[PDB]
Amino acid sequence: MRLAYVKNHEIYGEKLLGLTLRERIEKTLQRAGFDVRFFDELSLEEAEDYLIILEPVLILERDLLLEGRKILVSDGFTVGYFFGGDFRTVFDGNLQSSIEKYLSLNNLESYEIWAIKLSNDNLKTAEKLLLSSLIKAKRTGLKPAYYDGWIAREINRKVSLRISRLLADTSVTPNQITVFSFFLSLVGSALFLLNSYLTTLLAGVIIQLHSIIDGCDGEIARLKFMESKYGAWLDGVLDRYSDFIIVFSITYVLSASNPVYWIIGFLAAFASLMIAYTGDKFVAAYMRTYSPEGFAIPITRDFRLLIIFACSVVNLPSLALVIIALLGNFEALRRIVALRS
Amino acid sequence: MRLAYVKNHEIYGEKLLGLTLRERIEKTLQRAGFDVRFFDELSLEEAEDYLIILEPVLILERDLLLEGRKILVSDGFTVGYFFGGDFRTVFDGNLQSSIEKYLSLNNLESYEIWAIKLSNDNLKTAEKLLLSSLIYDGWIAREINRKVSLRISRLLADTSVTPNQITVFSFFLSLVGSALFLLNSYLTTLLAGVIIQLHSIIDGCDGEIARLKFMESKYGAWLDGVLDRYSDFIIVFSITYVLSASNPVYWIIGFLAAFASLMIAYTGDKFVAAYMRTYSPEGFAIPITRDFRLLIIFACSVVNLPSLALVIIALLGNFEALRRIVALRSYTN
Ligand SMILES: Nc1ccn([C@@H]2O[C@H](COP(=O)(O)OP(=O)(O)O)[C@@H](O)[C@H]2O)c(=O)n1
Ligand SMILES: Nc1ccn([C@@H]2O[C@H](COP(=O)(O)OP(=O)(O)O)[C@@H](O)[C@H]2O)c(=O)n1
Ligand SMILES: [Ca+2]
Ligand SMILES: [Ca+2]
Ligand SMILES: [Ca+2]
Ligand SMILES: [Ca+2]
Repeated sequence: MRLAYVKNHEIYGEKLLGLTLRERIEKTLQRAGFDVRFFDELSLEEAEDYLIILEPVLILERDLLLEGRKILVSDGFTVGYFFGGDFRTVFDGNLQSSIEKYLSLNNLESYEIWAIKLSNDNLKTAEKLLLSSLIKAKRTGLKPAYYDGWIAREINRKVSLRISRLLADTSVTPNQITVFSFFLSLVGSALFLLNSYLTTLLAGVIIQLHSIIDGCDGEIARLKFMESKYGAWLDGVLDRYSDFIIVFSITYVLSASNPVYWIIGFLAAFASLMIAYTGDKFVAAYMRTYSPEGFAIPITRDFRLLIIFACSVVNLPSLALVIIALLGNFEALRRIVALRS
Repeated sequence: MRLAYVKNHEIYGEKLLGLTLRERIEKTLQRAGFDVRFFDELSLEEAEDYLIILEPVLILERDLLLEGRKILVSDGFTVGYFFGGDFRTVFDGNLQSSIEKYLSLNNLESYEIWAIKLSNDNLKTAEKLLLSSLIYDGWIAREINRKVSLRISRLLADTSVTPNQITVFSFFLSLVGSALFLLNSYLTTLLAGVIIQLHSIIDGCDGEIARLKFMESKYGAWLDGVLDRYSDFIIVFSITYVLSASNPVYWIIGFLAAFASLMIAYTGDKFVAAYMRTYSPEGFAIPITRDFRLLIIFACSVVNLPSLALVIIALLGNFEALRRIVALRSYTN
């Protein structure tokens, strides 16, 4: 057992995006493999190692790892103390005194973690920072199946986080958002079938809306510690259905004009699925996140749906199929070659 | 460090399916996290734990785990001894005496492992058992296809052929089958179906040879799956393209059949990605895994109805995908 001692503060009682700051630090530390102990005066229990947090803080880091005794720091400011089990041999019943003693007996290195020390004034700042930590990127500490693409990170996340902020105060669950996001893709697909510029235009808009909202399910999940294995599975599986159904609807309509589009449609659908499959198969076989180091063709899902959007507003959904089919299939082949090395 | 002491025997020099029995026991124990030491007379080195194998044996178990002192047994027969580090406090330079001493000081529980004690006559028996140990397979794969592939892998074992080469070669066969479909004649459709089934069988050999010769790799596992997605797509696309000339409606059935094939694979691999365990339904599941899909294509092709295969794959495949979505709601998260 590992113990995390967190000094009580009146500000921990304030709610930030659905959860009190008290449960947030509690769950983050629990995730990190610590049994949590809130205290006013500290009585020491036996454990392998000790984490001590004296000042009120919001931890933003997601995959916190503490190996070896060190001082945890946020931008030069001490966030907490991580001592070894031998701290028991120094503790004298006074926390202030004991920390001074233990620190003098050692030379602890500083260790940077993403966190914000909390004040009565900077809670608006903490909200924005907490939201920004919800994105699938390396800076946050998350270890997903894949990281957000450029379109996702700089465009879609900007909108979805604003939506998730409003959803945080509700009882809406990630799975519900996932299903709703999937349903939106069907609305977009149905609009394509009506075969008119207006409905084609509306479809593209809704497909992009779907692309954005499909980020909210993951955001709320990470934001409220409601992540789940099934949720992760469902989120992905339905995205394959969406990609397939969207391309089918566009292909079916275009086939009325020229049957050749069946082939381009077939190739576009396959590409979309294989970009997903190559990445998820990598995770399955390597048991680590898929992430290209250098050159990669920007044809990840965030790009594919933006392309469908952009092409749809100019009434050329066929061009999106061509682009996805070409860029997508070459990217799939590229991954095969790149992984050989 | 954990040390595995294996007493030398003349039989370890014999070759079984491409590798000497000496190399096989060495590699198997290394996989299990042991440093191996072959010996005539035993001199003891310091280590966390000790594994002692006195009689010549071929280990068939794949995921051997040794936690806590035990005697390793195969059908009542002692295969080896697994002693704690405290064996150092008893060893007196004589192996027989030291083992006798340590065994009398303890009360070792027995622990069953899959293995066969080796002799000069039962090597044919060891070959069959080793081959059988190479095979989440569907019923068709396990009871039909494996029967043929193991016989092929047996011949491949004596060669320098790698798993990746078999995977790519298998992928090539699927293209030949697809090309034959495009020629639009019963004969070529019949030949196509046969090659698709041959492809299905040989697609088991890459995994067999990999496990048989300890040549498993992450990229190999990745490639094995990815190219099978390519094969499934190209086969269905090829059948659909020809059939579309008669009735364009088959484009829709083809799209649904291709999608189904890909999603049966994706749902399974995505499960592994999210749950980090093998996908395996406890009870009922619609038999439309790859071994079934390709047999259906084969069976329908010999009677010149490849269109029926698309319908069947499209129907059973999509319902199975949907079934998995609903079934997984149960015990997960
Ligand atoms: N219903 C859901 C949806 C996502 N998640 C989690 O969030 C991750 C996906 O985040 P995301 O939705 O922002 O990713 P994208 O689909 O936008 O690319 C999944 O892998 C899950 O870990 C969940 O737990 N339950
Ligand atoms: N070129 C290859 C092919 C398979 N393998 C391994 O063998 C497994 C596949 O076994 P298999 O080919 O007998 O059965 P299938 O999964 O292909 O139906 C892969 O998951 C790999 O662990 C490999 O390492 N390299
Ligand atoms: Ca999502
Ligand atoms: Ca989704
Ligand atoms: Ca294979
Ligand atoms: Ca394969």
